[PDB]
Amino acid sequence: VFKKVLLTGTSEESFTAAADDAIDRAEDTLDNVVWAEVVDQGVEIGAVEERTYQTEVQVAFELD
Amino acid sequence: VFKKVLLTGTSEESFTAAADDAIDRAEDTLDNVVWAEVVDQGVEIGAVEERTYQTEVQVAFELD
Amino acid sequence: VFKKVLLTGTSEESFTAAADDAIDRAEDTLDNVVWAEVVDQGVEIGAVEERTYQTEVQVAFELD
Amino acid sequence: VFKKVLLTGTSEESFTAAADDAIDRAEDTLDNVVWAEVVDQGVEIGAVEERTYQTEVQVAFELD
Amino acid sequence: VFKKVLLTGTSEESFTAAADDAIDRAEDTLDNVVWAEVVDQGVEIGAVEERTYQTEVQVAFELD
Amino acid sequence: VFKKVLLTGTSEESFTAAADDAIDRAEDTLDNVVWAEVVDQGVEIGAVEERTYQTEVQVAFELD
Amino acid sequence: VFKKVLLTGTSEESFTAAADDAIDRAEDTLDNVVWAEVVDQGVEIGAVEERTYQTEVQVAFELD
Amino acid sequence: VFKKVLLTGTSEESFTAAADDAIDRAEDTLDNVVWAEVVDQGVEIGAVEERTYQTEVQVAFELD
Amino acid sequence: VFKKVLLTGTSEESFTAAADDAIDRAEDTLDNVVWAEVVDQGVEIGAVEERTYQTEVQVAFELD
Amino acid sequence: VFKKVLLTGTSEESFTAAADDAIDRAEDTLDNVVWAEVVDQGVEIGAVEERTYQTEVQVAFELD
Amino acid sequence: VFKKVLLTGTSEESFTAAADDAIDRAEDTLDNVVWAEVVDQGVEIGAVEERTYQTEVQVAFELD
Amino acid sequence: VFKKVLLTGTSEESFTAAADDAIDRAEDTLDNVVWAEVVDQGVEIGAVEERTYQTEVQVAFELD
Ligand SMILES: [Cl-]
Ligand SMILES: [Cl-]
Ligand SMILES: [Cl-]
Ligand SMILES: [Cl-]
Ligand SMILES: [Mg+2]
Ligand SMILES: [Mg+2]
Ligand SMILES: [Mg+2]
Ligand SMILES: [Mg+2]
Ligand SMILES: [Mg+2]
Ligand SMILES: [Mg+2]
Ligand SMILES: [Mg+2]
Ligand SMILES: [Mg+2]
Ligand SMILES: [Mg+2]
Ligand SMILES: [Mg+2]
Ligand SMILES: [Mg+2]
Ligand SMILES: [Mg+2]
Ligand SMILES: [Mg+2]
Ligand SMILES: [Mg+2]
Ligand SMILES: [Mg+2]
Ligand SMILES: [Mg+2]
Ligand SMILES: [Mg+2]
Ligand SMILES: [Mg+2]
Ligand SMILES: [Mg+2]
Ligand SMILES: [Mg+2]
Ligand SMILES: [Mg+2]
Ligand SMILES: [Mg+2]
Ligand SMILES: [Mg+2]
Ligand SMILES: [Mg+2]
Ligand code: NA
Ligand code: NA
Ligand code: NA
Ligand code: NA
Repeated sequence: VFKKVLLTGTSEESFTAAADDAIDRAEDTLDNVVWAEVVDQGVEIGAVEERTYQTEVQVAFELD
Repeated sequence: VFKKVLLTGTSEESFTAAADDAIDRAEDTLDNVVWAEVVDQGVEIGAVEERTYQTEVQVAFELD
Repeated sequence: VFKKVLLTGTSEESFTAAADDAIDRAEDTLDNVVWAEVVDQGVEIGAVEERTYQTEVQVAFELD
Repeated sequence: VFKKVLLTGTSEESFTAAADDAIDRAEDTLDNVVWAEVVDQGVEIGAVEERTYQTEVQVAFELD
Repeated sequence: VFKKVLLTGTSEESFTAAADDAIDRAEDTLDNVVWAEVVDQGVEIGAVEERTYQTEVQVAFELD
Repeated sequence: VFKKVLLTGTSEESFTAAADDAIDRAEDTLDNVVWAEVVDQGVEIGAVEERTYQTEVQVAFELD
Repeated sequence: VFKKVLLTGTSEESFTAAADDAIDRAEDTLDNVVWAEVVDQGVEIGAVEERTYQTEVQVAFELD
Repeated sequence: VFKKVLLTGTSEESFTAAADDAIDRAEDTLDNVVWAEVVDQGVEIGAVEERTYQTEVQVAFELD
Repeated sequence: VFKKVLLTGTSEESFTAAADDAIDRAEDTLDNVVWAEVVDQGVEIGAVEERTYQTEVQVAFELD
Repeated sequence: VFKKVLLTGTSEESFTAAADDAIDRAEDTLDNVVWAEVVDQGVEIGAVEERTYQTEVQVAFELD
Repeated sequence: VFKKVLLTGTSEESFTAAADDAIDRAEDTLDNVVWAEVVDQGVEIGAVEERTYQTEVQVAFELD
Repeated sequence: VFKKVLLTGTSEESFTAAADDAIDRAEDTLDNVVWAEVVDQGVEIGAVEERTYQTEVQVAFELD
């Protein structure tokens, strides 16, 4: 059985690095993370100083 | 990193109050709840006595 | 077996009351209405005097 | 010909009143606003003091 | 309030049995599981020996 | 001209048999049923004793 | 209250004329047909002699 | 950079001519219109005398 | 078994004729073409002299 | 690099067996088929004698 | 009230830089740009010399 | 007439480079490749040693 958690990673560099930010968080706290699917991307502009790229991913991990 | 939980709030009054019901539950159990996105709305009719409005929301909270 | 009818309710007060308007019509004419799913919401402005909220719902009823 | 503008209204009371907030802005600045379609709804929580309901609408107005 | 978890069940027999695999896992670890919605179906071919049917479901459970 | 009715069939055995349940109902009451399209699948768990698979189909029938 | 029926019109000439075919059928049998929304278009090729354009529309009519 | 405006053209003849109606309006008022994408089609019936086909397009134009 | 190829037909006359343009190409090169589904429509404006209507279709053909 | 082909398998038994029918065809003619994603399911009724379940899948295969 | 404009940025380097290209244009001409949502990404190949990445974003700005 | 092939490119560096990987493969084997549309992005984690970014694109090429 896989389960997925819906995480939004952030980066001031790129949408790929914001996806990695989410995946890195998942691998800090979960075992057997196996793949991630991008579900949305956006950029925070007027709530930060430097633009911050955001990549939301469903990160799947195998249960047991 | 944000994470989102998918909750369905209920109310016998309105779709706004059913969204609040979900958000109130999230804020009971999670820190740093930051925003919620409505993903579906419906009304339970023939499983309750009074119609019950249901609002399903992805509720985002900031991790740490 | 459930069947669904696609109805748009209207209200000059709110999207919840426009959903009820549809559901009330379904319960006038159908037996065993069991739940309704909101599929679209909108507001008529320049075809009415007062804005009229519209909530389109699939209303499900159990057959027999 | 109709044209549509994509506006997000806000309210601390309800999703209907946040839709009205957008429509009121459109009618302040545009002639012949004729209808609005809800395209998304959400609630700002951790960027405000009181929750703020947001309703994004495409507001259509007739050209000429 | 309901909450949903996004699980992918697997089976070497059928998409129905892969949905049951997910639901069985949810009922092992959660109380008051109430319904599941299929969100995607697929078949793993070249990472297994026998084809493995996969059914991804949002499984809803009532909170408290 | 074809018309479609939106029916949810149920089965305690499989999603295929729940699709047949809907189609069988349509053919009980309609002439010239010609095809059905699956639009959603789900499983009722905590409102029944045995899990009940549900397959919602648009069932098309030719008019005249 | 509006209700919508999901009809597929056909024409050997064009997608507009197939939409009219559906609408004409609705106006034969329903009062107060008010608008139709195109939901899908396709062409039957290998089940007919001449290609037949098909336009599926939700046709809305006002109830009473 | 391209920008798009969301326009609904109308015609009493066809969905192609309603798309042209929108595009003609855009080219009256904008420079460097480069392409248009159809996003919805419908027919107004009970608000006009003759049916009026409507084609909504995102019309893209190159900025500068 | 059916297989589908994703083709965009073009016409300077209409979206129906652009769908035919794709289908004609498929029937030039494939046997047993059986139906086509429209998946997108658009108009090329600023890359041509006369507007060119484009209709993208999945064209299905029966294998063997 | 993976490439996907869009195939509709058929079966008179079940949607799982119709998915296998497509996959079996792909593995007859392609090397390194690695997974398949279900994209639509339906049932042919009034063009056959016995109902025929149809499962459309994107079947992915690794190139080289 | 927020309003959004639908812009396609371009870059010969990356999809992140094409999103920035759009956002930079919006900030040249609009005050209080607050966030951008990616809605589509693509690559122009046979209309340019070097591939050009394109990122279409809805860019939101706060009105007043 | 354009035709599109559905390819998933991979890269251990970025989603832009995974889109290029697909496009490079298409240009190895097809003439007149004209543009590509991103349809999905994901990251393989637990089937590789280093994360591998995947970008699925419909790559369009002009026929003749
Ligand atoms: Cl989710
Ligand atoms: Cl429907
Ligand atoms: Cl495809
Ligand atoms: Cl828009
Ligand atoms: Mg930096
Ligand atoms: Mg988002
Ligand atoms: Mg009360
Ligand atoms: Mg729901
Ligand atoms: Mg009043
Ligand atoms: Mg509507
Ligand atoms: Mg107050
Ligand atoms: Mg939003
Ligand atoms: Mg076995
Ligand atoms: Mg999947
Ligand atoms: Mg049994
Ligand atoms: Mg459902
Ligand atoms: Mg003729
Ligand atoms: Mg169809
Ligand atoms: Mg005329
Ligand atoms: Mg519309
Ligand atoms: Mg001509
Ligand atoms: Mg297109
Ligand atoms: Mg048999
Ligand atoms: Mg289909
Ligand atoms: Mg360079
Ligand atoms: Mg695009
Ligand atoms: Mg490296
Ligand atoms: Mg994918
Ligand atoms: Na989730
Ligand atoms: Na219907
Ligand atoms: Na394809
Ligand atoms: Na817009």
